[PDB]
Amino acid sequence: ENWDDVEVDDDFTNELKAELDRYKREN
Amino acid sequence: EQKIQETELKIRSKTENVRRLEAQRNAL
Amino acid sequence: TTAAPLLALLRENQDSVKTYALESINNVVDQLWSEISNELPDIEALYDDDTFSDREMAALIASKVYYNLGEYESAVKYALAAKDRFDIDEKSQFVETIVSKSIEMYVQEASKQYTKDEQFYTKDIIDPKLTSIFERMIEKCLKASELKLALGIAL
Amino acid sequence: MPSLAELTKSLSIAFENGDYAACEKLLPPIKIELIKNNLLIPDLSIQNDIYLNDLMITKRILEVGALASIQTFNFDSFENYFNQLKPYYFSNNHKLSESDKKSKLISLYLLNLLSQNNTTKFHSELQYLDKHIKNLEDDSLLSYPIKLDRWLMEGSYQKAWDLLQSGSQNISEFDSFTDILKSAIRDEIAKNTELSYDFLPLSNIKALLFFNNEKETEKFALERNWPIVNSKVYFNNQSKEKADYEDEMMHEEDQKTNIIEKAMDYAISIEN
Amino acid sequence: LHHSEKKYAEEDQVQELLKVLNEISKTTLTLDPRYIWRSLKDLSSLRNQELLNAETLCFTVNVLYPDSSSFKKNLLKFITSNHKSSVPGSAELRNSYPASFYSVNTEKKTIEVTAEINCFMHLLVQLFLWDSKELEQLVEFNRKVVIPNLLCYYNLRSLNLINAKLWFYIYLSHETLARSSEEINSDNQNIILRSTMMKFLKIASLKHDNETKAMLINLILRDFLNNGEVDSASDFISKLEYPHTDVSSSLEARYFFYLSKINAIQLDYSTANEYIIAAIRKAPHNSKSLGFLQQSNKLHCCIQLLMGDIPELSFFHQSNMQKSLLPYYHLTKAVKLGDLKKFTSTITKYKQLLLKDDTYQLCVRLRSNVIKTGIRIISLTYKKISLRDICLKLNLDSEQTVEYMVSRAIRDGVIEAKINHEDGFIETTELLNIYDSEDPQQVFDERIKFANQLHDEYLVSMRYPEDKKTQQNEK
Repeated sequence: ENWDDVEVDDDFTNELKAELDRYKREN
Repeated sequence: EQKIQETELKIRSKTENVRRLEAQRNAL
Repeated sequence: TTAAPLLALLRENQDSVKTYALESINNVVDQLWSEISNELPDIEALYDDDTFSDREMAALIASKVYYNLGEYESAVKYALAAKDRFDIDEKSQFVETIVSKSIEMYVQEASKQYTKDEQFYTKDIIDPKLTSIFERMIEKCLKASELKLALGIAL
Repeated sequence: MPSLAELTKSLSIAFENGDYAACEKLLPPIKIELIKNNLLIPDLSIQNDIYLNDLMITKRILEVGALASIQTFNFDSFENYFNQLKPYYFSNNHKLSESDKKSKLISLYLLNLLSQNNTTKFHSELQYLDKHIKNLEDDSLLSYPIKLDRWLMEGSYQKAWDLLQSGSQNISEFDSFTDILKSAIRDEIAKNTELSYDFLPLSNIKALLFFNNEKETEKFALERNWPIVNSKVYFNNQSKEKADYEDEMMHEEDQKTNIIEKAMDYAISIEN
Repeated sequence: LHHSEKKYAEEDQVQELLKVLNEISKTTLTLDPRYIWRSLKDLSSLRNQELLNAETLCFTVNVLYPDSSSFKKNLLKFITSNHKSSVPGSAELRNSYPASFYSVNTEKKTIEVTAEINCFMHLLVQLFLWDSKELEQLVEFNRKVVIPNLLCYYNLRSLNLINAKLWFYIYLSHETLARSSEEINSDNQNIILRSTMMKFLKIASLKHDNETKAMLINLILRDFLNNGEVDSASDFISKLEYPHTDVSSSLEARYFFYLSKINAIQLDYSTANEYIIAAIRKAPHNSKSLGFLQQSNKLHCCIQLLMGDIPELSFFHQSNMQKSLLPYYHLTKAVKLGDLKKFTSTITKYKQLLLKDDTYQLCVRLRSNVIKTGIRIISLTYKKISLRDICLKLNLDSEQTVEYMVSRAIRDGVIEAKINHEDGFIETTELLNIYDSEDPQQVFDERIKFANQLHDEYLVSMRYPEDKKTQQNEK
């Protein structure tokens, strides 16, 4: 396999929890 | 023999237009 | 090696420049024939000039233009304008071909004009330029002492 | 080269004193002397000659005649003298020919193919040279026309137009091609605004085409047949007759009839 | 010891020579000697190593030597030969037989055996030289002799295939000599080599030999790339003298490989994309053809990046050649993502690997393709996008730079959109819905033409290999 089947993203992995944190704080 | 040498290609060219169509005609 | 520097001198007016630039193309042909085909209109323009006396060498090169492209129809016409510039005894790949191509054109034009008149060979109906080159091969077969090709070509 | 017993070497004297128009008058009488000399064109008979009157005098004469046509804005005669000096550079690899005018005339040849808007021969001689790496990078003369065409197809006119106007190298001997090359950007932008832009104000197009006066914008719109309204210009996106070439392919009107005629011809080809 | 060694290899060489000698004597058969010569290159290459060099010495002694007496001594002088008493006149395999080249009729000059013997003699010379890798004076000595010999012979239908494989070694030995050492004589020697190729190609046009012109065009198109003359290659391919009928599949793949490199600088990738694909299908997958498939696949990946469209990435990882495809993997990633600093750092470290194949110069023009592809990607995302938001994603300079790049690609029909300055966004003019137009009908016509073409090509060779079954007596 190739394209995004291997490299995928390699970003915003552990930062997904920060999205819910900034929503419950800055609110 | 400039004209004869240029027509030497028709030796095997016309042969393919006979022997090939002969088997297709005989089988038909 | 490009044909641009040798063909760029033909656009000026001089006696020595037009001669030197034309003789340089006759020496190197098989290398430079790529760019000569695009400059062919400039080469054929000097053939119609009456004050230009080198047309025998110019038409000899212009005959090689279509000769290198595979068209033998126009290669025979411009080759006959060379006159003494075209050597029969050279026996090169260009000489042994165009002369042989003129024999094929002599047979095709004779049979089509034979029905109208049988005297066409004596009169001016047939191209006399093709007749002169046709008789040169006749004397060539006489030196080899062969009566089959001499009497067979006239049939 | 000082001239003593002949006027052939006197061409370099008149080159440093100016008046490039008179330098072209001395070219015909000098080239006649090169006809009687068989050393004008190199051949296999010449082994090594580092002295004059073989390959040395032929280079200096062609460099003066090539730069003389630059002042007179004649690009047809420039190609005649340049194509003669091109084989004098190298046949394949020649390391003994180096001069300040060597890389200068080669850069002028790249500007001539771009002035006539030809990308065929312009993309050829770039990769094929004596040195296609070191000379096209460290040297600013040969790399100047490279950045012009590379940024032209890239679509950035901000840093590309600066080299054609405020550039350092285009001032003295390279200013001849500026009157054309600079007119190529305004022609491409004019054709770009005819499609993606229905109408745009006249204040923006003055800065887009780099005009210092509004009279040039109105005069340029008349040549391209642009209707002018108040503080704006309109583009009707009017095309020419049919398109391109190659008849019966996206060219002549009523192309759906030929498609039906061609489709009915496949059944006959099967029986054949 | 050394006596029985020369008799074994020479008998195997004469056995293969007598097979092609009787085939060309009766009428004209050019098919059978050609199939034997294909395996002759492989059988002779392995045989030259065994029994040393002494197999070719007695072969020259056996047959009469027109030119070949002094040529073998020059080949044996460079190796500092020790005398084994190999002087001609010892071993005699003729002994007055008709298939043995009867000597009395040969010495009396009443018959001419030189035609088949001399043309075949030069073939075994270049085979032993390519095995030992001999250069300098030995290379120039052969080029000077062979040219007048080919001009003296009339080059009949059977004679055109003898030297057809000799021209390949003429150009190969000349290029290996230039790359080994550079001198002033290497440039003047190539001038005569260019004139020799054109004189023999023009003569072969009258004979209409399929394999002869196939080997020449492959060598001539490559010579224009090294000498750097495009105008010579443009007019050369316009004649279309290359026959597609009897030429081998290996010779066809080399032909389409040059057309992709020529059209690469002409800014037409429509025809060049088909030539690089067809060259892969015509090239064998065996080990000896791996050298051609390695260079051909490196060009295909570069052409797609020059077309503004990202190719299929599955070719890199699924293939086993990806070790050499690593530099091209980061080039597609830089153009697709549109990162400006990633593309500049990729070509800097891999410049050494891209210098050998001369593909680094094409990577310089990929700098424009990085932005042009990124604009096409962001345009296909949203139909209406702000002008300032484009410079934020690609980290551009200002709004005046992106304004020109969007309107530049629409000239060739790439973006297919319009820029609204008063509105403030760039609207895409592509509504799709081509099902109501006639555009797909034009493509459907060319697809059926490929079907009827293969049906006629299926009729080209069908009964032909079976034509000899009826005339030959069966059981």
